[PDB]
Amino acid sequence: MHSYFIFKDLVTVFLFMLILALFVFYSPNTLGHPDNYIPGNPLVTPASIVPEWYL
Amino acid sequence: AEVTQLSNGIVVATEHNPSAHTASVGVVFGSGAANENPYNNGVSNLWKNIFLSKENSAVAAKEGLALSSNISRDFQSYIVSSLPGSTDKSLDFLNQSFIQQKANLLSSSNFEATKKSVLKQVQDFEENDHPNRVLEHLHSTAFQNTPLSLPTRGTLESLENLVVADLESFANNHFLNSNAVVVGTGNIKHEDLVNSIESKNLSLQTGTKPVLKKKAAFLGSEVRLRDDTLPKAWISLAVEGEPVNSPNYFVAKLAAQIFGSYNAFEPASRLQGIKLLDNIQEYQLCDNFNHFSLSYKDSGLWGFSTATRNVTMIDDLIHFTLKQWNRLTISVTDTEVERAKSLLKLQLGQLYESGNPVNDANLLGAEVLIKGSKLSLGEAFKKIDAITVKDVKAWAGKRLWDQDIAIAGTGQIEGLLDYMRIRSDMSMMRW
Repeated sequence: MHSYFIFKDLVTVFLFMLILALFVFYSPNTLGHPDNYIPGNPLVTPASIVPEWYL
Repeated sequence: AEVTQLSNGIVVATEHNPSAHTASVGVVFGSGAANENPYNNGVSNLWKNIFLSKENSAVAAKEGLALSSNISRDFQSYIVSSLPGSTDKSLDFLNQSFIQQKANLLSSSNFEATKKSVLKQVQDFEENDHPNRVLEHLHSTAFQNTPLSLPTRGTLESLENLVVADLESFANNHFLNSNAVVVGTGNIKHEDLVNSIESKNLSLQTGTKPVLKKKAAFLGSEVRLRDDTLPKAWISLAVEGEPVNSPNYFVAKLAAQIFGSYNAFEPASRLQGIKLLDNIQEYQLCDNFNHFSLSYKDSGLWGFSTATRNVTMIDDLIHFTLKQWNRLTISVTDTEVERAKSLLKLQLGQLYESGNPVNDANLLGAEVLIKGSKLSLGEAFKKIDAITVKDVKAWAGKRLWDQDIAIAGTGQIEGLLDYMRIRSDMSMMRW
C-alpha cells in the first residue's frame, strides 16, 4: 500500500478538496434548499416539504 | 619483484617465486565475454572448451603438462602448468597448438563433441546453480543493452547457432598481438621465459582488436525469476561500484569488507564484529550473505548476495542490511574500519598468494593487461592503511546514498516487496 496507493489516494484527495473548496467558497447554497434560512414556525407550511437532495 | 617486459610484439609478465615447484607459462588475452555481440555470445566459453578438449588434453598430458583456462567478464586466459624443468616444452606446446594452426582443434569431430558438452554443462548451470545464476542475472539487469550484459558462459538460445566460422572470426578479431600478455609464475626466472620466447618466433597476429561503440552504463533495474518449487530465496542487489584503475577502488573493497561474509551454521561466523548480525539473528533472517565488490574495465558492482530459508521475512533482511549500508554514509566509526583494514589485508594476501600457480597467473595477466605493471603487495598494504574514515564516508556519499540499485532474485521471493520501497530504503530521514 505504501509508496504507490497512498499517492493514488493523495491524487484523488487533492481533487476532492479542489471540488469541495469550489462548492464551499464560490457557491455554498447551490446544494441546499433556499427555505432552511427561514426560522422554524409551526403555523406555516412551505407548500412542498422536500428534504435534502440525497434522501 | 613481478617484472614486465614488452618485446617487439607481445608483452611478457612474470613473478619468480623460487619456493613453489610447478612453473606455469600461459597467455592471457584482454577481451573476455564483454567483447562480442549478443548473437555470437558464448564463443569464449566454447574456445575454453576447445582448448580443454579430450584430444588436446591428451596430447598435452602425454608431455607432462596440465591445461587450465578461465573466462571472465573482461579477460580470457589459457594456462599450461608444468614441472619446473619442463617449461620450454610447455611454451612450445602453447605455440604449436594455440598460436599457429588450430585445424586439429576445429574438426567436425572435436567441435561437435565439445559443443554438445558445452550445451549440457551450460543448461546444468542454468538449472541447478542458483547463486551464480542470480549474480549473472544481476549483471544482465544492471548493464542491460550495453555489452557488459552478456553471460560469461553464454546461453543455450545463443549457443545452438554457432559454427566454426564464428570461432575463427573471433580468433581473428580478439586473439591479437596488442591484446595478449604472456604470463609466468612458479620458479621460472624472467630471462629464461623471455629467452625461450625470443628463440622460437612466438607472435600471434599484427593488428588491433575492434573497439566497440557502447559504454557500460549502469541502469538501475529489477528482475525476478520466481520459482516457487525451490526451497530457498536467493536474491542479490548491487549499486554501481568503482571500476578498476579508479582511485576509490581499495575504498570500495574496504567498504565491502566492513560488512564482510556470514554463514549462519558455522559457530565461528556468528560472532563477527558486524553490527548487522545483532539484527539478523533473532529470527534467523538469512542463512548466508557476502558483500562482493566487482570491478570490470568500464564499470562495476557493489552489493550483497544472500540466501534465505525464512521466505516470509525477506523484506526485514533487505531493510536491515540497507540501513546498515546507510550507516556508512552517516555514522561509520573507526573501529569497524580498522577491523576491515586488517581483514582486507588478510583477504588480499590470501588471494594474491596461494600455492596455486594458475590463480596467480590469471591475476598477473588481468592487472598487467589493464594497468601495464602490476602493483606490489607492500604498496597495496600502504594504500589500504592510508584510508581514513572521512574517505569512506565521502565514497559512501558518492556511491551509496540514494543511488539506483539493481536487483536479481529467484526462488520464493513473493515476500520481497516492490522496487520503490527498496529504492526508498537507500536513504532515510535521519534516524
